[PDB]
Amino acid sequence: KNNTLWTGPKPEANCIIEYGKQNPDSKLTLILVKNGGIVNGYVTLMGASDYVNTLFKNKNVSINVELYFDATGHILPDSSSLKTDLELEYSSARGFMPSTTAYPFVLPNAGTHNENYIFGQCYYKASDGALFPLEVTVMLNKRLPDSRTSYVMTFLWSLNAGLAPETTQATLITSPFTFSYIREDD
Amino acid sequence: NNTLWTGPKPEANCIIEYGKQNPDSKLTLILVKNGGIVNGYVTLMGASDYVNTLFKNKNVSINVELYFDATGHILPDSSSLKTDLELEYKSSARGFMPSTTAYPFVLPNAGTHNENYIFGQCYYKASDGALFPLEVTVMLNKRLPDSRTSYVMTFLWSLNAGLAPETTQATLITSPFTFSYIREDD
Amino acid sequence: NNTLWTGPKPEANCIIEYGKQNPDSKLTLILVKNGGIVNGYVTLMGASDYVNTLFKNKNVSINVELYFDATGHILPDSSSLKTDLELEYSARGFMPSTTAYPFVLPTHNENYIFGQCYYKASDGALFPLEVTVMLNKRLPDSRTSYVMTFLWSLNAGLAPETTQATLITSPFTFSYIREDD
Repeated sequence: KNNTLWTGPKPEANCIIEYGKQNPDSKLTLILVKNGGIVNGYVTLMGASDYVNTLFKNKNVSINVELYFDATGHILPDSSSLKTDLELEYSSARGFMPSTTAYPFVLPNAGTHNENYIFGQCYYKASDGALFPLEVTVMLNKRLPDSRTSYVMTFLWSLNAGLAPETTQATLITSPFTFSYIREDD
Repeated sequence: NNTLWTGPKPEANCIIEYGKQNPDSKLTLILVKNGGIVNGYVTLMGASDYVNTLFKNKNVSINVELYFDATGHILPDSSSLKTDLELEYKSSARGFMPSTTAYPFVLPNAGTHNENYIFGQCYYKASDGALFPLEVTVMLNKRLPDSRTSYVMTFLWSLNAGLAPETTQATLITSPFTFSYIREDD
Repeated sequence: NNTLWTGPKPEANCIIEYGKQNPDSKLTLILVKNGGIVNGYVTLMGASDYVNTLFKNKNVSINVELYFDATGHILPDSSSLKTDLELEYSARGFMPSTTAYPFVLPTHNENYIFGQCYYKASDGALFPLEVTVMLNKRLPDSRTSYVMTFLWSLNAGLAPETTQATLITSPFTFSYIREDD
């Protein structure tokens, strides 16, 4: 009913984690479901390169995904980590965007606006079965990368362990992280 | 229509400080009907020097109490929240209330009464950028405060840290907490 | 209609103690169809001395396995839940996607949701319970078309309880990609 905006359930490599790299090195599953005045979100990232799939050979690691949308809620693929636009399940996608009233854009470097953040946790299950917490930070709007952009949504997964989940290459998977935010008018 | 809320960016509407006379904080609360459950979203922002200095202590508790009449309208005299919720689609808000079958009222006896509680976690980001977990307790119904009340929803954010997050005044903001509960019939 | 569930306050309908003949617990499971996903809500309540004494130990693992047929109905012989879910109205559309979460023959960890809920002990102490949800992945038989398993784990320095007390897992919410209607 128009109510789902997503990457599909099992997307091909569509996302770039590694700075400078020219083609997707990861698979971002992102699902945004419109429900009343909020969006319910579901996001998981799967590695698809040796670089991404060896990140957890280190104890401290940060993975950033930046999504920038235009005025009609379509991805700007050049600047975004995600290189393919989201699609509706069943035209404008403005109504899935984060509210600029609840999560306003602010003056670039003036004060602090922690009103624009969602924090949470998901996990990485290592090849030996050990489960490591990943701290999740979602930033909504707040700040523009350029003057072409109308909406912002960034994800940061952060691991800080006494130990490195891995000593070898292993398929990176962030366990599903769910979240909700106040959506813009349709 | 299927959303009952305070709006996305409410003016000070909630009293934290005991004895205080007018709102000292901004409560954002959004309740969305989703089949037989409600999906909830809640965050609290400080709007007074008292609230905005609580995090100078390492152990803090913040209580918000909401009491609703038989048609799911706030009772402002007894509730922490002094302005009623409104529907996005401008009748009864009964269908948004926590089920008295799932979350019963019981005799005022000491006890854990676990069935009436939802536990979870949200966060406070301090001025220095440090992230503090806040333990969240949601109580549904369980204890009637008087003969005027038909539904109860209370929130507690607890901080118990080894170090206080702040040494100075800073805008208190609870990162968004989401939860779901079984709702009453419309 | 858009809700598939046990109901809000079910009678004993679930078996936790392996080999036991009848329900020893009350599983509340609520699955709401929301666009391309299901939003789930699950809590377990003990209803036997065995279940209600588990938390006298520091290490506790509670497992529930749900096996569904092709039209999304519980297989009670093999499932921990002995009564089928009901619509508030085929429930295939409520089932976990075999595209997102495929069955496989034996590393494959995309089939897991991890999280936390809690147990409040009689003395008021709050204990976190580590939650693992597994979707499909392992096919036990030919009668089964979808799998949904829950594991609640406590590993504590100390035991929530010295005596019998009603086991209640605080509500755990989760979301997964659903199969086509």
